[PDB]
Amino acid sequence: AFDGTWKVDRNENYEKFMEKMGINVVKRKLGAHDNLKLTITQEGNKFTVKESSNFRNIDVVFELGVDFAYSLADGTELTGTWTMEGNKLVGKFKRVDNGKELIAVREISGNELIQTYTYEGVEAKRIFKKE
Ligand SMILES: CCCCCCCCCCCCCC(=O)O
Repeated sequence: AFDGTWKVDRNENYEKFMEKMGINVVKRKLGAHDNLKLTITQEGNKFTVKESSNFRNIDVVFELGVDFAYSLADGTELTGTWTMEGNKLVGKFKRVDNGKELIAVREISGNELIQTYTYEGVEAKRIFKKE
């Protein structure tokens, strides 16, 4: 499953995606080399994601199908839910400032974790390798 420690390996169109979100040139360069690592653990229907990066270290806890709030490193607030679809986790979120939709998907491909995002017509991916 998703269980395990994952470390980012490569990105696809991440800087353009961050530009759309409103992130400055400098912060995009730092964002793209954030050394993000995720430690995922499950307990029933609830997941615990320990996010660790050059920017911060925090725990994210969520129950499938129940909305929760999550903030980006820069303070941008989102609210949404994750649900299990087939073998994938599909996340439906909204920016609380502008009300715009942001979708995220987590899926396993071989031994890699692929995280895809879409926002205002732009797609980006972050691919992680298992530790
Ligand atoms: C510099 C800003 C990068 C923005 C990337 C989009 C973040 C959306 C991901 C949603 C994650 C929710 C918490 C989780 O399940 O780990």
